[PDB]
This record gives sequence, structure tokens and C-alpha cells, in this order.
Amino acid sequence: EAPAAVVTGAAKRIGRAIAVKLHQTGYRVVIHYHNSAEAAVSLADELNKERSNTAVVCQADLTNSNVLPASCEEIINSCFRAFGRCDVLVNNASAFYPTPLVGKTVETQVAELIGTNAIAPFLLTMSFAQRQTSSNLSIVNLCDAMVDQPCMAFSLYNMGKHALVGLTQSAALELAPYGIRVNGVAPGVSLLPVAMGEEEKDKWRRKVPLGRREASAEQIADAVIFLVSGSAQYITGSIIKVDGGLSLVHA
Amino acid sequence: EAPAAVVTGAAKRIGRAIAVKLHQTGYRVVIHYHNSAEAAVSLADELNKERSNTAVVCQADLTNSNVLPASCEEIINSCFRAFGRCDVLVNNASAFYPTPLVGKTVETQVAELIGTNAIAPFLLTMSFAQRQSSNLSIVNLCDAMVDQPCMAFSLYNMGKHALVGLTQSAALELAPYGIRVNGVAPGVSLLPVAMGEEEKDKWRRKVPLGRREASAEQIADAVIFLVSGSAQYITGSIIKVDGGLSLVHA
Amino acid sequence: EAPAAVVTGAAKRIGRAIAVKLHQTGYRVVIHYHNSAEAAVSLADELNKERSNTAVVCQADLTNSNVLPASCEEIINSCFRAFGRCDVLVNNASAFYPTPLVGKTVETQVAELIGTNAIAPFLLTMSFAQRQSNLSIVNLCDAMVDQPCMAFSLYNMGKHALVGLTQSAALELAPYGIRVNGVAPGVSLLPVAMGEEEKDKWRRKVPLGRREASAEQIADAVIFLVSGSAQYITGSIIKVDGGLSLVHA
Amino acid sequence: EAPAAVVTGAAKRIGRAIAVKLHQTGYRVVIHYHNSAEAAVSLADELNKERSNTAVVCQADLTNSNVLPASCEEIINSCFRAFGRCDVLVNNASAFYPTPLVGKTVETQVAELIGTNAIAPFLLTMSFAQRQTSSNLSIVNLCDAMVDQPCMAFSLYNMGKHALVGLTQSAALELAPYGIRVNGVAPGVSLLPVAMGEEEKDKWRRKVPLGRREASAEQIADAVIFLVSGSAQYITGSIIKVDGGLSLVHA
Ligand SMILES: NC(=O)c1ccc[n+]([C@@H]2O[C@H](COP(=O)([O-])OP(=O)(O)OC[C@H]3O[C@@H](n4cnc5c(N)ncnc54)[C@H](OP(=O)(O)O)[C@@H]3O)[C@@H](O)[C@H]2O)c1
Ligand SMILES: NC(=O)c1ccc[n+]([C@@H]2O[C@H](COP(=O)([O-])OP(=O)(O)OC[C@H]3O[C@@H](n4cnc5c(N)ncnc54)[C@H](OP(=O)(O)O)[C@@H]3O)[C@@H](O)[C@H]2O)c1
Ligand SMILES: NC(=O)c1ccc[n+]([C@@H]2O[C@H](COP(=O)([O-])OP(=O)(O)OC[C@H]3O[C@@H](n4cnc5c(N)ncnc54)[C@H](OP(=O)(O)O)[C@@H]3O)[C@@H](O)[C@H]2O)c1
Ligand SMILES: NC(=O)c1ccc[n+]([C@@H]2O[C@H](COP(=O)([O-])OP(=O)(O)OC[C@H]3O[C@@H](n4cnc5c(N)ncnc54)[C@H](OP(=O)(O)O)[C@@H]3O)[C@@H](O)[C@H]2O)c1
Ligand SMILES: N#Cc1c(/C=C/c2ccccc2)[nH]c2nc(N)[nH]c(=O)c12
Ligand SMILES: N#Cc1c(/C=C/c2ccccc2)[nH]c2nc(N)[nH]c(=O)c12
Ligand SMILES: N#Cc1c(/C=C/c2ccccc2)[nH]c2nc(N)[nH]c(=O)c12
Ligand SMILES: N#Cc1c(/C=C/c2ccccc2)[nH]c2nc(N)[nH]c(=O)c12
Repeated sequence: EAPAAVVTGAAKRIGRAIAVKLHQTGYRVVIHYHNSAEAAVSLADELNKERSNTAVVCQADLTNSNVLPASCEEIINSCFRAFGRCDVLVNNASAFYPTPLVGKTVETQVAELIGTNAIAPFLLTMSFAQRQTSSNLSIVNLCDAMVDQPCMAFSLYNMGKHALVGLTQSAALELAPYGIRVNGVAPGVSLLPVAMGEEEKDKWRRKVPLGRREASAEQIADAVIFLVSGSAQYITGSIIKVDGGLSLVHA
Repeated sequence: EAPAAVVTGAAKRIGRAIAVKLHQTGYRVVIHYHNSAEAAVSLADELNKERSNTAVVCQADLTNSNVLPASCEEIINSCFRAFGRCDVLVNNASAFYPTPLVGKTVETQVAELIGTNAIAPFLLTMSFAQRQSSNLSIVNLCDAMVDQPCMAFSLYNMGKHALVGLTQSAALELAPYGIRVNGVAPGVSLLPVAMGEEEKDKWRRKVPLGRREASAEQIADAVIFLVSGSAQYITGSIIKVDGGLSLVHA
Repeated sequence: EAPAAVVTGAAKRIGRAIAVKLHQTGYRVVIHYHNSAEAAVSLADELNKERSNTAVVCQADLTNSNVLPASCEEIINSCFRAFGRCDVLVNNASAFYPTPLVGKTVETQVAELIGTNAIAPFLLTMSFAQRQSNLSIVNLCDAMVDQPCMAFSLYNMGKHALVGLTQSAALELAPYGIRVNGVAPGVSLLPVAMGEEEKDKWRRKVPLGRREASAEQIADAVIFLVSGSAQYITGSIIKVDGGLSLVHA
Repeated sequence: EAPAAVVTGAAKRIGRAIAVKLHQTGYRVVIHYHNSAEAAVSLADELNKERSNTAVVCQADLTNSNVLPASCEEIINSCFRAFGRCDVLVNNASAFYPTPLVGKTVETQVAELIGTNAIAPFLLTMSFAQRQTSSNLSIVNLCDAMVDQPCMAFSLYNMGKHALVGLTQSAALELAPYGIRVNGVAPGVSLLPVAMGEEEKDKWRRKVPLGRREASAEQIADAVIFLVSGSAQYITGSIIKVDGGLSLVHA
């Protein structure tokens, strides 16, 4: 039987590339999404057309709330209902926008940014672990290579990403006796935000030592694939920067 | 005119030691507390006896919720109401208990552990900045062992990691306002009251420098430094005060 | 044409496992060694039996000295002499022994521990770049450099310096398309001299399986970093430590 | 009796400000220097005028060589000769220049950059510990807040500074049982090279979040004074950045 993976926020961009690569590798996939229902369904169609009964969708808001634990449980459940197992969890979904220290209420900003980047990852990890040889079980968290040199006015985003480093390490330690590995992949600049003008995008590309360009989504997915694979069986609690040297560049 | 500081969770232990040291240095202090009302008022009385009208208490739950931003704004407002200014914020209040991955609902655990250790510090920092040779700074009580965490303390460690990111992000953002943001990271200092002496000694014996925990005063000493004029170019730094504990491998 | 790799300290243990996987992957290999001449030749013989004219040995002391730059130049030169190209450098050779602060002179300890773990990697990196596909360097680092073994200050200093080199060289060589990365074991193959009770003490501390990494598990990470699946990765150090570095005292 | 400190590279700039502040705090000082004999002798004269026979000079090249251990031992010996004790060691002396990967020979560049920034600190640390409740013994290493975002083409310098972090941590662990604390101070940009034009100085100044200015030498010395003080007696293995936030600033 083919192993199964949950990928959060998998309808577009890097999450989509991760789902596709895992599927190409032989995984059945749960495509979690929030608002991008058309893209999610279209991706499930494409993957199932390649191999029948290998992709489903699951919608959920991952904003922090009283009902988030239930939603996270239901996401993991959807993998078991469809495929009978859940071998890999990829925590990719993420809110990302500025939250100046000096639009939404601040409590909503907290809920969205800390929920998606940290609390949902923790609750999903709990549900994954509770629900569990030649098993190769693991979790991959999408972190941020620049968390120690953060973007101006993104404090809640950076707090969420830092908490996700903490979860990666804490869960690596705690889940190791069950054979569940927990690792991260830290992009620098990859797919720039769609809102961004090609001029502003070019300002970022020029800062990258390796090629003066952003990472493709596929290059990010390559690191996830490595971490879930049998070639990474002794690796837990590690975060692999995939940043073309960007984090090494001083101001 | 004496400057003024808010210390969160200041009724006892490390927060009291910080409040006391700041008061001894010349500061007027807001002693914030949650449940420890008797201890808070008792400390405030001791301090006012030493110097009249230099200490007030301020009660608030710092659990995460939709009114937490209001509560934090009110804590800052309380400093201005009592003292007409707010020079220093010390983010010390913290919930600390295990949350195993495999009593309280997980919703509550998230709200308390992430609220006290990260979200309240963030909201307090916002309110502090919004209300502003001054020497304005914020000091966050971090944790020296965040990269070598206690087993089954995921949410607490997430909250402390978030606090490091706040320290950094806020140091970057508030520098143009003259507001320095730094941290102090104990390893083992005052052990939990619920801990047995045998288990306390097991932790003590792990510390290279003296085989003992830091006194609360030792932690406060590092806070005093960071708020002082001796630290005027220091921002975004977290000073471990851990007697070498974090350097010791398994 | 097959690409070519230099692996330092490749006669035995982890460096051997790295040479072997690189060769299995398609590389021609320079098996650098210092004292383990028969092991080096035996490995070359095995690899050439598999594919003729694809392995050579190269002898060099990597202790710091005024001739170290010439020796490191000669190692890289030996790869071009055998294979006409040098695509991958793996800085694996390492001295490892205590140097307490309170047989060998301290001058010698410094030369050996800092030469092998830091200065030789620097000079090999210089010569690698000067002599220039998917070009990259991998440095064997140490997952425990922030929680070091007692009385191992010079070894730890060298391993810290090697993190600095990994970072500085990734930055400086990126415009040449040369990626520079690290792999950081926690406990992998335990020292030959170490007694079994002391080995078991270390094994019990590893969260993931309560065992040391095989040399092959360390090599797997090296293979990933030199591969086309790591083309945007530079300046990264991948811990391969079973969670050991996360364990508090 | 007053305590005594050795400060390496103390004739000018940051080392000088550190020596002066220690002396002001009540310490007797060994002013180590290499080439700056006029400056070192003048400083000791100024300090001795303030309090008799409270300063001595000691010249040594801290380049790595066969004689470096003896030299470092003699620096420490000079403090015991002068003052009968040695309570504080400040490893401040440092060579700093580019060594591009692609005219001093490279072996000389190694010897100077690695010798001054790491090997000499290690040998001084050995000699200091070998010579050793009322006592307050400590070492402070001058590190670099930018070691993870290094200057282009400064690999050997950056290697030396990283090795110094390693030493700081290793020596902290190992010397803790003797009551010797080992810490660092990590400037970002402080006194800029003396030749540097103001317009280049301004390029770095404009990057510093806290006041768009470099640190004074005195601001650096303030962190050293804290670390050797009785207010830091539980602090060991810590490196305090004194950088105005510069290291937090992305490319
Ligand atoms: N792109 C980069 O350069 C970069 C850099 C550093 C780190 N990273 C990290 O890498 C990962 C992928 O980045 P990316 O640019 O592909 O991400 P992204 O497009 O910004 O967001 C990925 C998905 O997150 C989901 N999402 C957002 N808010 C949500 C909520 N409240 N509930 C549930 N899902 C929500 C969205 O789903 P729907 O579209 O279905 O609504 C969105 O498609 C992220 O974790 C990110 O932080 C990316
Ligand atoms: N002790 C250590 O060894 C150690 C080690 C590492 C880090 N630290 C850090 O240093 C700081 C001080 O440590 P400590 O041991 O003195 O702390 P503590 O006694 O565990 O907590 C201090 C105060 O936090 C307040 N608090 C807890 N939950 C709260 C809530 N929901 N709302 C508002 N306030 C709440 C409590 O106030 P009331 O009593 O008034 O309810 C409590 O007195 C903490 O940030 C801690 O994480 C300590
Ligand atoms: N094993 C572990 O648990 C572990 C843990 C952390 C990091 N690492 C790192 O991983 C790498 C491989 O580890 P390992 O245990 O396989 O290494 P090792 O067996 O201790 O050393 C590998 C080789 O280094 C060479 N070497 C030593 N001194 C030399 C000198 N002066 N000049 C030239 N070559 C010299 C030796 O070659 P000859 O035999 O030919 O003389 C030796 O076979 C090392 O960089 C090590 O620091 C290993
Ligand atoms: N300035 C900054 O912004 C900055 C930034 C990051 C870190 N730091 C660190 O802070 C410390 C002080 O910086 P600084 O700018 O004041 O340093 P500096 O002026 O560049 O150098 C300090 C002294 O080092 C001594 N020195 C140089 N080469 C030597 C050798 N071969 N042997 C013995 N002594 C030697 C020199 O002594 P003589 O003059 O007597 O020859 C020099 O005066 C250094 O460790 C530095 O790396 C400084
Ligand atoms: N660009 C970019 C993003 C980044 C980049 C982070 C960064 C932080 C500091 C400096 C440079 C880049 N993080 C993202 N997260 C989500 N969910 N979506 C995104 O588009 C990005
Ligand atoms: N002991 C202890 C504490 C710690 C210790 C953290 C630790 C983590 C890993 C290894 C050792 C100590 N953090 C605390 N936070 C609060 N609010 N109160 C506490 O009593 C502690
Ligand atoms: N075990 C082990 C080794 C280690 C392990 C380092 C370590 C440091 C701190 C805590 C645990 C392991 N490094 C080695 N380097 C070389 N060249 N050879 C070795 O055998 C080892
Ligand atoms: N400026 C500067 C210096 C620096 C600055 C290092 C740096 C590295 C990366 C980014 C910014 C500054 N280090 C120095 N060391 C010595 N001995 N002397 C110096 O003048 C400096």
C-alpha cells in the first residue's frame, strides 16, 4: 500500500509543488486548502488522473479559535478516512502580512498569524501523533530562513515562525520514541507574493548570492522530499535552509 | 522626576526581585499580578514605606482572548495614571506546565501558555510604544534552554521561542523611537514551589558554575543592566544567566 | 564525462562511506589519507574493480604548517591529474582528542586540531575554487559544537571555525556557482579506542532509536547536498544527529 | 588589595577604553600591545599618574607560531610580576583584513588572523587558568555580532571569530569548577577603521537601527565592565551583542 501525506495549504505555490512531488514519489495526498477551492479541486483532478484514488481535498480555516483543535483533528481524519493511514504531515499553510507595533482587529491578526504558523502546526502534530516496523513517519514544517533578520513590521509573523522552530524541536524530542521524525525546511525568498510588483521582486532577487534569483517552489519541495525519504532516517529536529545564501548577507 | 516601570507577574519570585531592584535603583513601579493579590499589595506596601507614592498594583489575566489587547493597554495606562510616564516594561509573567503531544482543555492550554509567554508581551509592547534624554526599554524574560527543551513542554517552548522573535522584531522596529528591546534568559533559577528537594538537587547538580540555581537577584541584576545607561547601544540581545547550564550536553 | 570528487580522510569510517556512495552515484574519487595507506589502497582497488580508472589515492598530512597550502593545492591538483576535473570537495579528515586547559606539545595540538578541522578545509576550498556542472563543497561539522565535550576546546574551536568557513565560502563562491554546505553528525561511528560501556552511555542518550548514526546515514546527507536536489542550497548545515543536540543535561 | 586585569591590544580604540574603564573601576592593568609602543606607554603613564604603579605595559606579537605559547604565558606572568594576581583577562587584540578565496603569504595570513582572534586567546586562557567567594575571576572575549553574516572575502577573520565563540563556550564549561567565568562581548560596528572616509562610515551608520551611529569604544567597554562585575556572577558562556540592532537587519 502507498503511504499517504497531508499537505496544508496545498492548492497553490509551494504547497502545491510539495503535494505534486510527494505524489510523484508515490504518496497518496490530502490537499488541504482554505479559500482556494477551485485550485485545490483542479489539483486533485490532475493527480487522480495520473493514478486513481490518490488525492482528496479537505477544507479548513487554520486561524486560532475554540474550534481549531477539532478542525485539525478532522484534517488528519480525512487522511485516514480516504487512505487508511497517514505517514507524513507537511505544515505549509501560512498567513503572512504586516502587523506594525505602532483592516483587521489586532486580536484577529494574532489569531490568523499565530494560528496558521504555529498553533495549527502543534494541533495537527498532536492529532497525527495520537493517530499512530518498516514505517517511515515524519513531519516537515515550513519555517523561514530569515527569522533572525525579520522583515520590518512583521512581528506576529516572525513570532509564529519562531514558535514553529520551537515546535519542530520540542516535537522531534517527544515523538522520537514513536519513530516519528520532525524537521523543517526554511525558504529565504521563493515564490514572491503575487501582490508584489516585478520591480520590488527584483530588489529581492538581486540580494540572493546564488544566482540572484528566488528559489522555485520545486527546489523547496526537493528538500521536503529528502526529509521524508529513507535517506533522512536519522534526521530529526533539523531545519534545512533553502535560501541561496540570502541569510548570510549582511545589511 | 523618577522614571517608572511596569513589571508583569511581579508579586513573587523573579518578578518581585526585578520590581524591588528597579525600585532600589530609583524607579516607581507598577506591580502587575493575576492571582497573587495578597503578595502584590504586601510588596507595594513595603515599597511605599521606603518611598511614598512609588508603587501601585495592577490586576490582569494575561491569558490569550479577544480582550487581551484591552487588558494590556490598561496595564500600560495604569502606569501613566499612577506616575504620568512609563519608561520600562519587563515581560516576566509566565504560565509553565507540561502539554504532552500524546484539567484544562487544549484550547485553554494554548491560550494560557502562548498568551502569557508571547501574545501578552507583544500587546504590551504595542501599548508601550503607542503611549510614548529618556532611556526607554523593554526586557523580556526568555529561557536559556529553548533549544534543549524539557520533554512534553511544547506549548511553553513555542511561547518562549515566539518571545525571542518578538524581542528581535520589536528591537528592529522600535529602534527609531529610542526604545531598546532585549532579553534575559535564566536557565534554572528559583525552582518551582511544587518541586521536591530531591528533584531540585538533580537540576542544581547539572549547573557547571556552582552547582546551584540562580538567585532571583542574579536574574534581576541582568535586567537592571539592560535598563541602565550602561546598555544604551544594546538592543535585540538576549543575555543568558544560566551558570553554563545550556552548554552541558546530554 | 563522469564528475570527480575529493574526499579527505577517506580510507576508513565516515569518509570511506562517503567515497563509496559518491562512487556508487557515478563519481570518480580521490581517496585522500594520512596514515591509513593499506586501507586507502584496498578501497581504491574495490572501486576500480567496479569501474576501471575511477579511484586514486592521495597522501597528505593536513596538520597546520607553512607547507599546508602547498599540500592542499597538491590534493586538488591530484584530482585534475587523475580525472581532468574536480566537481566536489568533501572536508571530512579530522583530528579529535582532548586538550585540557589545566605526549604532544601544545604547539602540535593546535597545529593538528585547528589544521585538520579548519585551516586545511580553508586552503582546500581556496585551491578548489582557484582551479575552476554542479560544483560544491561539503564540510563535516559537529552537531554538538554548542554543547561541547569537556576538555575538547581546540577540537571545538576548529569545528566552530569550520562553520564560519562554510558560511563565508558560501557567500564568496556563490557567484562562481560553487555551493558550500555542511553535514553535522552527533554521534555516528564511535571512536575505535572507546570502550563499549562508554559507547552505550552515548547510544542511550540519542532520542531517535538510542543508537549512533551509521556512516552510511551520514553519507546520505552528503549525497543529497551534492545532488541536483540541493541546487539552491548553500551555506546550510544539516544536523544528522537523531535528536541528540536537543537533549538537555 | 585591588584586583588586576590583562587587556590585549589595549593601546588604542576599544582595548584602550576597556583598560581605562577597568582602571577607573579600581583594577590594576597590564596594557598589552604589539606595534603601538608610544600609545601604550602614554596610556600607562596617564593611569599611573592617576594611581601609582597601577599600570604596566607588555609587548607581544600574537601571531600563531612555535613561540606563541611562551609569549602568552609571559603576558600572564607580567600581570603576576606587577600586581601579584590576575583576576580578569580581556582578549581584545585582533588582526582584521580580507583574505579572498580567489603581499603576505596565505600561511602568514592564517597565522595572523587565526593566531590573534583564536589561538592566542586559547593560550592566554590556558596560562590564566594554570596560574589560579571573595574572588571574582573572569575572561571576556571580544567577538563579532556579525559572524553569521560575514563581510565578503573575510573568511579567515570570520573563522577566527567563530573559533573564539567555540573557545568562549568550551572554556566556560571547563573552567566553571574553578570559579572562572568566560563570556564575550560582540560589537557590530563600533570605532570604524581610522582611515575610512566619513561617506563610507555613513553607509554603515545608516544601517544601524538604534540611532544610525556606530558604538563608542566606551559603550563596548560598558558591557565588559558588566561581565567582570559582581552583578554578572552567574553569567558564563554568554556573548552579549552590543550592536544597536545591526545584526537583525536583513540584506
Ligand atoms: N514564498 C516564500 O518566499 C517563503 C519564504 C519564507 C518562508 N516561506 C514559507 O513557506 C510556506 C509556503 O509559502 P508560500 O508563499 O507558498 O505560502 P502562501 O501562498 O503565502 O500561503 C500558502 C497557503 O496558506 C493558506 N492559508 C493562509 N491563511 C490561512 C488560514 N487562515 N487557514 C488555512 N490556510 C491558510 C492559503 O490557502 P488558500 O489559498 O487555500 O486560501 C495559502 O494558499 C509558508 O509556510 C511560508 O511561511 C515562504
Ligand atoms: N524559574 C526559573 O527557573 C526560570 C527558568 C527559565 C525562565 N524563567 C522565566 O523567568 C520568568 C520568571 O520566572 P518565575 O519562576 O518567577 O515565574 P512564575 O513564578 O512561574 O510566574 C510568575 C508569575 O506569572 C504570573 N502568571 C501566570 N499565569 C498568568 C496569567 N494567565 N495571567 C497573568 N499572569 C500570570 C503569575 O502571577 P500570580 O502569581 O499573580 O497569579 C506568577 O506569579 C518567567 O518568564 C519564566 O518563564 C524562569
Ligand atoms: N564519528 C562521530 O561520531 C562524529 C561526530 C561528529 C562529527 N564527526 C565528524 O565527521 C568526520 C568523520 O568522522 P570520523 O569519526 O569518521 O573521523 P576519524 O575516523 O576520527 O578521522 C577521519 C580521518 O581523518 C584523518 N586525519 C586525522 N588526522 C589527520 C592529519 N593530521 N592529516 C590528515 N588526515 C588526518 C585520518 O586519516 P588516516 O586514518 O589515513 O590517518 C582519519 O582516518 C570528522 O570530520 C568528524 O569530526 C564525526
Ligand atoms: N571596531 C569594530 O567595529 C568591531 C566590530 C566587531 C568586532 N570588533 C572586535 O573588537 C575588538 C576591538 O576592535 P578594534 O577595532 O578596537 O580593534 P583594532 O584596533 O583593529 O585592533 C586592536 C589591536 O589589536 C592588536 N593587534 C593586531 N594585530 C596583532 C598581532 N599580530 N599581535 C598582537 N596584537 C595585534 C593591535 O595592537 P597595536 O596597535 O599595538 O599593534 C591593535 O591596536 C577586536 O577583537 C575586534 O575584532 C570590533
Ligand atoms: N516572499 C515571501 C514570504 C516570506 C518571506 C519571508 C522573509 C522574511 C524576512 C526577510 C525576507 C523574507 N514568508 C512568507 N510566508 C508566506 N506564508 N507567504 C509568503 O509569500 C512569504
Ligand atoms: N524551574 C523552572 C522554570 C523554567 C525552566 C525552564 C527549563 C527548560 C529546560 C531545561 C531546564 C529548565 N521555566 C519557567 N517558567 C516559569 N514561568 N516558571 C518556572 O518556574 C520556570
Ligand atoms: N564520537 C565521536 C567524534 C565526535 C563527536 C563529537 C561530540 C561532541 C560533543 C558531544 C558529543 C559528541 N567528533 C569526532 N571527530 C572525529 N574526527 N572523530 C570522532 O571519532 C569524533
Ligand atoms: N569596522 C570594523 C571591524 C570589524 C567589523 C566586522 C563586521 C563584520 C560583518 C559585518 C559588519 C562588520 N571587525 C573588526 N575587527 C578588528 N580587529 N578591527 C576592526 O576595526 C573591526
